[PDB]
Amino acid sequence: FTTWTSIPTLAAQFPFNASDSVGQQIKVIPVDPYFFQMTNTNPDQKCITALASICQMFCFWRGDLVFDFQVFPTKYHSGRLLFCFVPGNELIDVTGITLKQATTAPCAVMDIAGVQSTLRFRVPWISDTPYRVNRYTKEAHQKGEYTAIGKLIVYCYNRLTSPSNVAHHVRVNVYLSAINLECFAPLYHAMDVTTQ
Amino acid sequence: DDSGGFSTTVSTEQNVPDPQVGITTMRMDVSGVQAPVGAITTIEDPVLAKKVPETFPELKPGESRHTSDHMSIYKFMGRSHFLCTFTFNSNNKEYTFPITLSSTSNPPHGLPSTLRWFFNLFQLYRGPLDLTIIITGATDVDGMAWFTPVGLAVDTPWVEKESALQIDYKTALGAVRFNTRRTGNIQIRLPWYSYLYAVSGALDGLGDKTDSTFGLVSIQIANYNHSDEYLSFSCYLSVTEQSEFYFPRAPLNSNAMLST
Amino acid sequence: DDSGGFSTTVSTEQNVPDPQVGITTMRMDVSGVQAPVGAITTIEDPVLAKKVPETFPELKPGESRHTSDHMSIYKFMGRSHFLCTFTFNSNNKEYTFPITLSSTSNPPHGLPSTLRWFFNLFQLYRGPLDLTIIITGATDVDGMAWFTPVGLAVDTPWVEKESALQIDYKTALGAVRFNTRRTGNIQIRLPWYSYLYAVSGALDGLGDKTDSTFGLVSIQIANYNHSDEYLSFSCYLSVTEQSEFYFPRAPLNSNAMLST
Amino acid sequence: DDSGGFSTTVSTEQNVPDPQVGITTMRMDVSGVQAPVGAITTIEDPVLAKKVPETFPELKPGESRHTSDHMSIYKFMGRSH
Amino acid sequence: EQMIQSVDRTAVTGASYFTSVDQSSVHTAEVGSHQIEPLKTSVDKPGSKKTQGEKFFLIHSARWLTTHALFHEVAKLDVVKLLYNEQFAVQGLLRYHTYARFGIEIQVQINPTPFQQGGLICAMVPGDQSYGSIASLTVYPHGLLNCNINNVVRIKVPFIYTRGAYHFKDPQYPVWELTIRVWSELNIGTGTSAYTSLNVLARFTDLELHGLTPLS
Amino acid sequence: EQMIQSVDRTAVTGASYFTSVDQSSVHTAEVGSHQIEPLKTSVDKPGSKKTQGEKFFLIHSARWLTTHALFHEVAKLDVVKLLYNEQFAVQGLLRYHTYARFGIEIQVQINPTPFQQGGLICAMVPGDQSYGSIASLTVYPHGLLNCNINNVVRIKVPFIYTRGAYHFKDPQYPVWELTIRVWSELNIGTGTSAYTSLNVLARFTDLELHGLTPLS
Amino acid sequence: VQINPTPFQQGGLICAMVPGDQSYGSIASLTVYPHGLLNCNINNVVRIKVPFIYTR
Repeated sequence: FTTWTSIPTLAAQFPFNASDSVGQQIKVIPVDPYFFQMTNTNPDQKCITALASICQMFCFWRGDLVFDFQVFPTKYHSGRLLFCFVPGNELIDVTGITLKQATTAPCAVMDIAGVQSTLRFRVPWISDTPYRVNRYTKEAHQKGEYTAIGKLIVYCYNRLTSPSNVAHHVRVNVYLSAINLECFAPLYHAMDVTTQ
Repeated sequence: DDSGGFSTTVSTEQNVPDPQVGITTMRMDVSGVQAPVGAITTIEDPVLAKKVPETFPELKPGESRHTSDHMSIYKFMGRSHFLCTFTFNSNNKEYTFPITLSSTSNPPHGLPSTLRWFFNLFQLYRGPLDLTIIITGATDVDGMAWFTPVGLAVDTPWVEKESALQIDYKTALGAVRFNTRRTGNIQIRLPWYSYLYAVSGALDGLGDKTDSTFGLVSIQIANYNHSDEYLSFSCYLSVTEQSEFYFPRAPLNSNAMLST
Repeated sequence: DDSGGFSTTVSTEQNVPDPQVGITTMRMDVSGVQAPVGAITTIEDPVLAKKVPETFPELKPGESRHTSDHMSIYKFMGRSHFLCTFTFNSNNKEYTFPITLSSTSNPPHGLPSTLRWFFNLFQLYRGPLDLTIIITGATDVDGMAWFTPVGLAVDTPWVEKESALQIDYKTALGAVRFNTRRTGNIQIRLPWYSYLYAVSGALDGLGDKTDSTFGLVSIQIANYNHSDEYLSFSCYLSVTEQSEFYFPRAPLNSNAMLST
Repeated sequence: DDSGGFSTTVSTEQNVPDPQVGITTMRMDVSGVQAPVGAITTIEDPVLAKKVPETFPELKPGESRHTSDHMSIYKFMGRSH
Repeated sequence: EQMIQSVDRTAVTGASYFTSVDQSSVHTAEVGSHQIEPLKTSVDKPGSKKTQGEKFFLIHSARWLTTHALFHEVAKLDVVKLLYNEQFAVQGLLRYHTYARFGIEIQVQINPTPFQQGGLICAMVPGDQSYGSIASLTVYPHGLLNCNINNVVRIKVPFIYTRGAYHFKDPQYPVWELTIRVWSELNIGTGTSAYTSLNVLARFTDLELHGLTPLS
Repeated sequence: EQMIQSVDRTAVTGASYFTSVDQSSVHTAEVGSHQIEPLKTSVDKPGSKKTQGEKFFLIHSARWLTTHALFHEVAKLDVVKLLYNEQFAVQGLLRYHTYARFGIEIQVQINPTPFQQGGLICAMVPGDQSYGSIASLTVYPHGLLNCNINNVVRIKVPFIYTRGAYHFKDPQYPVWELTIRVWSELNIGTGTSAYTSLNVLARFTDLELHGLTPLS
Repeated sequence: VQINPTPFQQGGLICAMVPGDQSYGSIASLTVYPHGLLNCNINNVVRIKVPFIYTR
């Protein structure tokens, strides 16, 4: 089953506007293989990823998730993003973290316009338990059992400078694969769109 | 080149199957003092996309503490998953159900929860399957089950009715004879008897009604019944070591995963 | 030292597991002409507390006259001990019980007499168990039992009711299919499928409802019943050679040892 | 690296003290038949900014005619101010 | 033919977790180098994880009286939660990391006059002081404090837990739990002090830290 | 004649800065040992001083406009005072120590569209932007940002100071001072964006820490 | 597959070879097939080579 899980497939889609302030949190991502939010209109469908199709058929997962951020600028936009990883779980009050406080956590910057387009953000396995449970079968929360190993924040590091005859925003795709993935204890479950 | 083409670039193989064993094992550190050049890349080039990713200093995960590898198909799908269930209502009747891999056929008349997920992960299936039926209900009931390949005469699928076939035609295809008092279970192979190379699940048109089904199992019961008692059969499929799987495919979305 | 500490004394290992084989064997006298220096000691020093005790002149006990060693866990708990019992009352019902190691759960909804004593002697349990169920009562009843790991969707524990799950979800977890006329017993393994390292019994709070249970066995019956007949199931647990036990612990007091 | 950093480029030393003795001496021509590649450069790169400049064919200045070196601090500021 | 070199476009820099991909790069400009001090301004060893995390901290102060009966519980304390406080130097390492894996070193100290008599027990119980027996507290890693013999006991334990690491911001259950029970009653004569003071020291050993995070 | 051993009276224990002299001592009671994980719960390297102190932190964000004239000062910032803040992970090492000795790594990033033109200078001035010349800022460790050539410069400097170390709680004067002056004006056409964003990254190198202290 | 943008445009495409049928599978998982990504900043030509995949 590593034939499907090691394929980077699209999970998210967010714009980087020119009308946002420095330090504003653009998007927050829960760090688990069960995350996807894309959908289609005709036909009505909920676009699964190749990693969330294999991992939904197990109880416990473990490994290093690899996020891939592909930008679509021209040669004339100019800006930076800050990709921060706050270790923890999928329920922490994370919106109070300022831009200067986010550099305490392990992070990485990215210059947008250049000859390369993709930054690969391999998240290390940080946990207190050796494995992490598929809790989405249940319907109530419980302190101690979780699905994620933290949340990933995207900041506006430098503003987006551009001329007048280009568009005033840059869109970023988010891909999702896994290295050193280990799953066991099978079940059946059909996932759902994380509406965030 | 055999076909007469020419190029100044290099063509490499994309998405090679089975790149890694899904158990924690050892084939110091993983990343180290050297600067990570694999953090920045270009995903539009299939040569540069095969670069190993690293961005942070790590070390080796060690070894796992269970022997088996749950990420293999022949051990995951070696577990027997649910196929169908049906009940009888009268005497001397005959029921017929095909094993259709097609995603167009929705359950109850199709593949349920886990088997619908698995047979739409790949394109081509070739090999013998492994059927287990389970009897629940009445006793002192004599029954007979046989297997018909695709392309031959058989009764109507998913309909319980009297049989229009003769006993010479049923027992010539190979049949088993059981009694519901003694066994309550039959674990039977299903042979790969087809005129085509392999069967597929994700098809439409007249290719959906020809190249999806590979076999067809039907059951006839006698000596049922006395006054008031039900009789229920349930079927389960497993996969064997003689079977093969080809060309991985995009998985089903969250609205096509359906169950009974 | 790695942590930077320093000391002028000697640190020794305290309470080493398995210091002696609990059978009478030979690995003259035990004590003799030499004066017993091990009679007087200081118990507050862990180095001096490891001294072998003697006070009186003795001799060797000899050898025992049975082959096995009853003081081993893998032979004591290899005997299958009682877990639970329950009865059915209607048709097409489903019963669900977890195997909870927690001492907070009192029986009947918890571990009874001998299993409650044993799983509170140590801290951590890791490995597969060994379940045997015994059918007593009616005949011509078809039943199905399956195993769900912790963290997944399943019906309510310790409650007999109709099942809210589908046949595609039940048979995808791996299930057995029996009939109460033919067998009357099922001896089935229970796999170690957890996302955590090991399960524990002596916990409170939200760690008691998460890290205590490891698995969950549920049974559904059909074809029951005719006019007036009862149906009773009884479960029994044994331990395997693949299982492990860690960190010995103070045993339960005489008011927590409870039974059914 | 001791601090844990990494880079694919080369870090060079910038503005090294005392690059030349400030007396005319000899340590043919200075520039010659070969085309001057040091005329064009990029000043934003500290590696390319260490290139020796030449644009015109020259020859050696020779030697000066006084012994001391007035461009040294210990002789300039040896005079009491 | 001469080659005119130009500035490099693509480069990857950073320090081991921040990765910066640059489409327009340049070489680094460094002046000087690292110098040693022949006349040092500080003669201790410099700070690290070993000298800041692995160091004894006072976590609790109780007092043992003559009115406490047999098996009375003088101190009942979670060890790891008390070390997770702002007043200790190990907080600066634990405030920013998420998970940890550690061993614990305990030192318990009392001070009786030799006209007093009595005893205590100091056991390290993992997780929970459950329904087990009080008279069987010598099965755990323990220490006996007798007013005639000693006044210091010290215990060293490894990491015992149901998961792979411990989460400080939202823990499941406490890893270790120290209890101090009255093992024999404190008896005095006329005029002798009817008390004795007690102190518990604790430190980490073999501290592993994983997953630095911005949110606390 | 047999010898009856007794418990030791005097002993010295501790972890490298806490020293405990005991008149009534006892041996340590340890159960188990240190175990490795064959199936690891975290695959990154564990936390230390290197992965927490030596890491890039965003310290300032400015914006360069077309209305700033020549030699206008876009950013004037003390480097070491901005890293001494609660929001960064290096605070947990610096809050408890007293003196330090360190090197600084600077990375300055801008993003123009290629319809803009102009230039900047980014010099590291130690101590004070004194009465010296603005036109001689290329004597310091500096970097030139041209909108046609590059968009990233990076500088590496050693420790330059009049004393042996730096005191964070009560400093004498700032060690380094980064200035960013307008070196050529920003010019646009009709419809082009009249701004560009700027960001400064900073980190320590070769961090020495001395004298851990309770008071902050 | 060939496109031609001016460098004042921005956007992207995907060009996947799907055998038989664009069935109920996910649109976000089209990078499992033999595919190619067309970005207006990077390239304008992708090329794919596939063998014969068929049930007969």
